[PDB]
Amino acid sequence: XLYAXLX
Amino acid sequence: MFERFTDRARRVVVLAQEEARMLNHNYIGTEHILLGLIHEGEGVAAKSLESLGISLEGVRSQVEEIIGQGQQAPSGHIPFTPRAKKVLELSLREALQLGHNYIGTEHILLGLIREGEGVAAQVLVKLGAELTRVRQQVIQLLSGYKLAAALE
Ligand SMILES: [Cl-]
Ligand SMILES: [Cl-]
Ligand SMILES: [Cl-]
Ligand SMILES: [Cl-]
Ligand code: NA
Ligand code: NA
Ligand code: NA
Ligand code: NA
Repeated sequence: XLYAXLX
Repeated sequence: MFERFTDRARRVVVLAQEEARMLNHNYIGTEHILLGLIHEGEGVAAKSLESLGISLEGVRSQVEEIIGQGQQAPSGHIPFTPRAKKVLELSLREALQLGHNYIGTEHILLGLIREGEGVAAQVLVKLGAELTRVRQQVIQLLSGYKLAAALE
């Protein structure tokens, strides 16, 4: 969170 | 925040990334969030979209016709578009405004509708699911079997 995937 | 996402809502994000990859797209946009919601298949969001006649293959076809298939499949994580980030932030806002302590597929779709201006929104309208109707279908499921399940 909040970039890509579950990040 | 992803810590508050249900397991199913986390799967939506993972599937959104797979859907972007299969289309050879280098960002996960709202259109891929939409594909992930449908692909997940079992939550409130998937049920609401199916009830309005929206299908996985129809959305995939529209994305290919609107954006175009990309040229090489990306590797690694695929970054969110700015609008997809806004939609995921709005999913948290939608849950908070309803008084909820979790983020489910319902809230991702509510956030997508609330933003209302990207490729997913364009595709939904073109395929016959007005945004206000998508929202209504979601809320009706929340008021029905989801509330029933919580009371039991
Ligand atoms: Cl998080
Ligand atoms: Cl299909
Ligand atoms: Cl959920
Ligand atoms: Cl959109
Ligand atoms: Na949107
Ligand atoms: Na319009
Ligand atoms: Na219609
Ligand atoms: Na209509």
